[PDB]
Amino acid sequence: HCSLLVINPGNNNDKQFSLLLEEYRSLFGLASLRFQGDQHLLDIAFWCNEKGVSARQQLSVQQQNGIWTLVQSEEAEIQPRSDEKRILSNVAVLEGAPPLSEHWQLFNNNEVLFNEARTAQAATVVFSLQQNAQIEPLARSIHTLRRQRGSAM
Amino acid sequence: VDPVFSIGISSLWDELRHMPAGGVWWFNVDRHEDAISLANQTIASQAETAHVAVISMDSDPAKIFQLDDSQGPEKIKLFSMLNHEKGLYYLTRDLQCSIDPHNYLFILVCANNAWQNIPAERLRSWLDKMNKWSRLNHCSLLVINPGNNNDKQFSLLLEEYRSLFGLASLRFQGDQHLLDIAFWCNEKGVSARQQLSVQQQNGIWTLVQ
Amino acid sequence: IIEIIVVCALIFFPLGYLARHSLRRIRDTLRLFFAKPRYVKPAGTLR
Amino acid sequence: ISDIIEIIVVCALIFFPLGYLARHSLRRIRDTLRLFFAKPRYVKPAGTLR
Repeated sequence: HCSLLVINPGNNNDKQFSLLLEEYRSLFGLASLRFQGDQHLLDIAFWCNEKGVSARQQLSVQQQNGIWTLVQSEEAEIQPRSDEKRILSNVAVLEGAPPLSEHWQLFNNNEVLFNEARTAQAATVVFSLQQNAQIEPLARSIHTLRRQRGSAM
Repeated sequence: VDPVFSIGISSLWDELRHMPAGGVWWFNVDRHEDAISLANQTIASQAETAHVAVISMDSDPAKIFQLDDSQGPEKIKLFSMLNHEKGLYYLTRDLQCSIDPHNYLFILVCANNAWQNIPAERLRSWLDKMNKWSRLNHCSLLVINPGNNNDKQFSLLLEEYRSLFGLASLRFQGDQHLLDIAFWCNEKGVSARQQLSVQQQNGIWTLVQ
Repeated sequence: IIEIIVVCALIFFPLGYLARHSLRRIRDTLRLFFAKPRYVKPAGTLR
Repeated sequence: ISDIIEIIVVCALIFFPLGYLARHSLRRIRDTLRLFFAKPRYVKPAGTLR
C-alpha cells in the first residue's frame, strides 16, 4: 500500500520511452515533460487513478517564479467518463416523485450537491432555485464547477 | 516472442485490434446473434499457428460455432460448460487439466444474461484470479457477454481496470452498431474512450469510416 | 553408518528443495495425467 | 543389511519434509532474519527534514 514517484532526468531515452510505453503492466502512468524554450509541453501517454484512465494527452505548462501552472488551455479532454449516467439533483427538483432510476442521487440543498459534484466528471447536476438571493452563490458554484471539472459535465 | 492476436472486426485500426497474450479483455454485445457472429469472425481472423479455444454455455458448441474454409487456424479446441457459476469458477483448473494453456487465446461466449446472477465481489475475485493466471501462464482471455442492463456490471468492470486490459461494448442502433472502447492496452500503445460505428455486411463486422 | 546417513541427508535436502521449487510443474503434470474436468468438458477439436 | 536399508529409508523420508518445510517457510525465514539484523546496506536514511 505504498506509491512510488519515479522522476527520470534524461535526454535520449527514446528507446527507454518505447520500453516504458510497452511496460503498461508495471506502470500506472507514463508522463513526459519537454522543455521548448519558454514553456514546457506535458505529454502524458497514459495515466490511471481511481477516476479512470486517460491516454494520449498533450498539455502546456509554464514555470512562473518556480511554480508549475497549467496554461489557460484548461479545457483539455477529461478522457474518462464513468459517471455519464449519474444524475446528481437537488431534492426539490423531483417534487416528491420517487427517484426514476438507480442513477438518481438526491441532495438536500445546492451546497452538498456542489461538494459532491466537485468530484464528478460527466454527471448531470441539477440545481434548484427558489429565491433570488441564491443566484449569485449559485452562479459562483456553477463557475467553479465549469472551470475545474471540464466540458463533459 | 509470444504472438499477439486480433479482434474480429474488419476495417479496424491495429491500436484497437491487437491483444498481446497475457491479459484479459472484455466485450459486451446487445444481442446473442451479435455475440455469435463476433465470436465466429474472431475465430476466422486468427493466424494459422495460433492456439485458440472456445467455451460455450447452454448449447452444443460443435453446432453453433463455425470456421471459414479460406482463412484462420487449421483447428480449434471447442469446450462446453454448464450454465452455472461453478463452471466459470472452475474454468482455470478445467482448462489446465485438458490443455497446456501457455500462449493461448480463450473466447468465452456466455448465454443471454448469464453474468446477471454473479455477485459483484465474486466477479472482482474472478477477474483478479484470471488476470493473475493469465500473467502466470502467458495466456489471453476474451469475454463476450450478450446482455442488456449491465450498467452496474459495466461500472464494476471499469473500477477493475487493473485486472482487465481492455473493455469495449457493442450496441444495436437499427442499421449500424456503436463500438465504445473504454480502454485498450496492447503493444502499440494505450487508448481511452473512443466511440466508433461498425456495420454488419454479409455477416462480417466492417467499420464505417 | 552415521557417515552414509549424513550423506543421504545432504542428498535428500537440495533434492527436496528442487522438488519443491518445481511445485507448479508437478501440479500441472498431475492435472494433465489424472485429468478431472468437473464442469468444463472438451466437446471436441473442430476442423 | 536389512537394518541398514531400513535406517537409510527412514533418514530419506525425514529429510524430505526437512527440505520441504525449509522451502515452504523459506520466504518467512528471510523476513525474520532481516528485522533481527541482516544488513541495511547501500541506501542510507539521511534524516527527518522537518
